Amino acid sequence: TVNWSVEDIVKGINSNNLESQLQATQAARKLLSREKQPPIDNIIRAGLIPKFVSFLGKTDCSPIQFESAWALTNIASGTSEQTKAVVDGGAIPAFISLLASPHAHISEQAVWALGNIAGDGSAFRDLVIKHGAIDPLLALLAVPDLSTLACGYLRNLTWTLSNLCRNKNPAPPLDAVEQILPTLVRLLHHNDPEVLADSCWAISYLTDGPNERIEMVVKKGVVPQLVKLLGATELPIVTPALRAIGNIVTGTDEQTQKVIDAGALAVFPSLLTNPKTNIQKEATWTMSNITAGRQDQIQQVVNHGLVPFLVGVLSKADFKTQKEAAWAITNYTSGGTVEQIVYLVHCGIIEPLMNLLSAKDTKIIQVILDAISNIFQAAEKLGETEKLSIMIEECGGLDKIEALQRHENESVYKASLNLIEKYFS
Amino acid sequence: EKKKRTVAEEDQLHLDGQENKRRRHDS
Repeated sequence: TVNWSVEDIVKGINSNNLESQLQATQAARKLLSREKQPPIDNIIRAGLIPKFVSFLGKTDCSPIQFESAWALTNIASGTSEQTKAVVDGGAIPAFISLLASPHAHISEQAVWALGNIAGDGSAFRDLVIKHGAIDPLLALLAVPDLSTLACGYLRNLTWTLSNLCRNKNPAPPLDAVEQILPTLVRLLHHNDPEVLADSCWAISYLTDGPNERIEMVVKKGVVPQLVKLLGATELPIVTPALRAIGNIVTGTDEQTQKVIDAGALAVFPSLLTNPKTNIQKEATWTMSNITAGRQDQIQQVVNHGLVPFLVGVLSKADFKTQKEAAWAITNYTSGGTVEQIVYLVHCGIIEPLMNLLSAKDTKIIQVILDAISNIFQAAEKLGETEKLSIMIEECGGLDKIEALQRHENESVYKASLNLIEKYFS
Repeated sequence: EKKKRTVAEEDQLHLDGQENKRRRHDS
C-alpha cells in the first residue's frame, strides 16, 4: 500500500511471513512507480534486491512474483549502476524462467525487465542472450496471428526484441540476429503503430553496420515494407523507417538498387520538404549516399525530379541539412555524366552553392569547392568554362572565392587559387 | 563514396529516438 517508509518495507520483507513480505513488496513497487524521483538508490542501499530476486521464484504466490518483477523492472530502468545492481543479484535467469509463466501479466513484466537490462548496453545485452532469453521470447510470439495477443503484451515483446538488436562495439551475435529476424519481419507487418515503430527501430539498428549485416536484413525481403512505412502519417514510424532505408543505401550498389526498385525515391519530394528538421536532414543524407552510386542510379534521381528538391534544400534549410545537400551535389558531380552535370546547372544549383561559401564552416567550403571544380571539368569537356565563369561572377561567386584565398585552412587556399588561376584569370 | 552513419556529439538518439529503458508507472 501507499507511501511506506523504506524502513517499514525492510521490516516487512524481513518478516518470516510470505503475506507480510508481499504487502511490503507491493509498497516498494508503489514507491518505485510514483511520478517524481523514485527512491531507487535508497531501495538498493537497503539491501532489498536479493529478496526481490528470491521472490521471482515463489511459484505458489504469483502476486509476489508480479510485485517483485515490477519493483526490479523499475530499479533496472535507472542508471547503468542501478541496472547492474539488479543483474548482480541474479535477476537475469530468474526473469527468463518467468517468461513461461501461465500468468500473462507476470510473463509480460519479465519481458519488460529483460528489455531494461539489455537496453543498458552491448555487454548486458549479450549476457541476456547467453542466459538463453531468445528462444522463450520468440516462443511467446509463435502464434498463427499476432492479433490474438494483447496489444500491450505485443508492444512490450517488440520493444524488448529491439533492444536485443540494438548497440554496436560489438553488434549483436550473428546467430542471435538470424534467430530473431523471421519474427521481427512478422512484427514489421503488424498493424499496430507502436509495434511498427519499434520494429523499424530494430531494423534500423541491424542495418547500421558493415554490408554483410545489411545483407542479412535485405535478404529477408523487408525493403518494400520499409518503403511503405516511409509514407506513414505517424512521425514515430517515419523516423526509424527512414533511418533504416538510409542505412541500407550506405551499402553496396546492389543493396542500394533494392531501395530504388521498391519505389523509395517517389517518397522524397515529401521527405525533402518535411516540416521536421531531422527528417529533412536524414532524407538529404540518404540522397547523398544514393548520388554516391552508379550513373544509372543518379539517373533515377534525375528521373524522379529530385534535383530541384536538392536545389531547394541548398537554398533554404537548417544548416546541417544544407551540408548534407552540398555532399549530395559533390557526390553527384563526382560520379555523374557530363549531361547529368549540365542538367544540375540548368536546375539552378550554382547560385545557392555560391551563397553557402559564406559559411564559417571549413568542411562544407572544401566540399563546395570540389563540386565547382567538378562542374568546371564537365564544362570544359563542352568547352564552355567562361560561360560558367560568367554565371559565377554575376551571382557574386567570384568575390567569395577570391576571399577564400585569405582563408586559414591549407586545402581551401589551394583550391581557391587554382580555380582563379585556370578559369578566372 | 558512401558515408556510413556518423557520431555527432549528441546524435545517437538525439531526443527523436527510441527509449532504451522504461519505468512502469501508476503507483
